Parts: sequence; C-alpha cells; structure tokens
Amino acid sequence: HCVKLNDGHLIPALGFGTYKPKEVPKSKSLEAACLALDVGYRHVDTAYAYQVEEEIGQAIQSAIAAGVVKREDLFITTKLWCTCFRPELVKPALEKSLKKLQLDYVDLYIMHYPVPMKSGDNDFPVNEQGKSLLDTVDFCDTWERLEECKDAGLVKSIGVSNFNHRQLERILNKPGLNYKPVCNQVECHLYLNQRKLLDYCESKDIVLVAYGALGTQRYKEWVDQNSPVLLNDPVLCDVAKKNKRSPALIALRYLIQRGIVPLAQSFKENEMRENLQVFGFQLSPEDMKTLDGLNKNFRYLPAEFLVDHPEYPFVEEY
Repeated sequence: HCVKLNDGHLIPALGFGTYKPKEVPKSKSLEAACLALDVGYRHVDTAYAYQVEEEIGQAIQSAIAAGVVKREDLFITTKLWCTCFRPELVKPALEKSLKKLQLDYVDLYIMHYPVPMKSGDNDFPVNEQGKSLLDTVDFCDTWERLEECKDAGLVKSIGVSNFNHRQLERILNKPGLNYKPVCNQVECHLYLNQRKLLDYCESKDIVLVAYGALGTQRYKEWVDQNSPVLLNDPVLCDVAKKNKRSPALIALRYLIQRGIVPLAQSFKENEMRENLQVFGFQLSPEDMKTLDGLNKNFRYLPAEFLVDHPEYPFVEEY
C-alpha cells in the first residue's frame, strides 16, 4: 500500500518511526530498525536531530548484507535540522546524513521545521538563560538548496515538516520554484486531527505525514482525569470493540483513511506486527464521523524552543 507523491514517486502508506527518547541506549534503535525490517516495514523515517542515523544505517546495511531486502525496496526519509538551514550548509548536511546512514541517496529529505537556529555542533544552541540562539534565514532560500540536492541525485523527493498554511504558500508561490514539497510531516492524531491543514495540503497534492499518532502517554496526563489520554478514550474504546481491533489500530486506521501517512513508533515486536495489520480492516462512515468528533486541537509537541522566532509555526490557526 502506497501513496503517490506529486513528483511521481511512491511512499509506503505506513512508516516506521525512529524517534528515540534521550534515556534509551542508541543500540536499541539499531535493534528496533532490524526488527522492523524483519516484520515487513519498508518506509523508515529518521532525522539528523534524533542522533540515531548511524544506527539506522547499520540496520539497513545489515539487512541488505543478509539478503532480506535490497536498497530499492526501501523508502528512507531523513531531515535537515534547524542549525543547517543556511544555504551553504544544506547540501553538506545531507551529505553528512548520507555518510552516517551509509547510503548514496535518500528517498525523502525534508526541512525539520521552518525556523533556523544558530549554526554549529550543538543541535539546541542556547544563551545563558536557556533561550534558543536563532537565525535569520528565509526558508525559501533553504528550499532552493534542497532542490539542488534533488537535482544532484542525492535525494529522490523533497518536502517539509511542521510548516503552517502561510509557510507552505510561501514555498508554493516563491519566484523561481523548481519543485513543490511532496509532504508536510506534522503532529496528527485523533485529538489534533489537522482537518484544515489536511484539506489545504490535499488541494495542493501535498501528502500529510503524521508523527505522534497515538497522542501523549505522559504520566501527568494519566493522573489528571481532566486531561484526556487518547489511548484511554472511551469513545475510541467503543469503536475499537465494535471493529474487533485495538484502540491504537483504530487511531492509525483513522489517519490512513484520511489519506495521511502515519509513522508508527515502537521498540516492541508485538506492536510493530500489530500496527502493520492496519491494512486488514476498514472503518465505516459512521465510525469515521465518530472519530472526527474526538478532535480537541491538543498539540502535544509544540516545539517551545522555537517560539521566539517570527516563523514559529503553531500560533496561527492552521
């Protein structure tokens, strides 16, 4: 199951996410990527800023060396981080990611955010008060260098992450645009269903890719009864029981049926295998409408480290 991108390439309709919490040893990301490949994932989404590209690359090479997959069978995404948005730094940042990944090209390379930060080795440069050290780079200038990377054959498709409507319009309307973004990767789940941004993206043939697809599971959310937890939602539970699937699978299927490509994040074989079963059932029109009703516009990943920049993406309505 794939989704057609606006440049003719195809993206598998479910991806494997590789975000790694800081406390987790990086070797566990290597293990999880090998397991995901064995389970049957072919779309692997990573990012320079997750600091596990080397592990993901080693997993891929080990699976290729084992003969279980060929490179052409895989769809690999990585991301340009905020500290590398200066135009002269873009192609070298991709080349470094490719070296770490042990790849000659990626299938998809995306701007991680629309906001640039001070260049340098620290991914989260800060002043003595902890405020982010920000830059003045127009993301349209960064975009021109991603286009150059595509023309150089280092990446098949290019896109963005965490852009709002106004920012997508800036790219689409920029003078001398060569390639439209193929995707906008954003937080998206039953509690932040992204209807408005989705409808815009559909109108421009931009695919919405979802991270954080199961909402927050942080301790504080479970303790405060007033703060709803998506995986504990009683309406979701009713739909899950009706369809004889888990709440998590309902939550992922909801996104798939709206044309969104979710990234399923897990270190556990059983969950990896369950999530891949999302193509084995369909939600009815009534159930989709019930699930639409869960939206709360709860953004759990607001990227507060970017809030002081004029291009902070999340204050605007969409």
